[PDB]
Amino acid sequence: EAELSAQIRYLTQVATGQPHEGSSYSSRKDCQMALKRVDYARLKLSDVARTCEQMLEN
Amino acid sequence: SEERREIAEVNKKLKQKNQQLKQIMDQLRNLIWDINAMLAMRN
Repeated sequence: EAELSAQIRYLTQVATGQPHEGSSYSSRKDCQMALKRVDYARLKLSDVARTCEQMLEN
Repeated sequence: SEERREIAEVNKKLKQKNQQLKQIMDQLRNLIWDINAMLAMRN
């Protein structure tokens, strides 16, 4: 009874009835763009290494 | 006269080598340009 009454009191102190307009979307978006930059560079490095192997292969 | 054919052999050899080097160089140029463009737009 003590714990649940205390937590209903604490929830009464920090309730607002408003849907919390904060977010973390933009940072996730920028992190996704950074990772796709890295992936693009990886594919291009694979292609350059493959042409180098074709040149050295003969 | 055979040394002329030797010259033609090595000429064809490094013709192919130079064209492959041009492809490697073009891909490096394009990767550098893409990296600089994509990193320039992030700000």
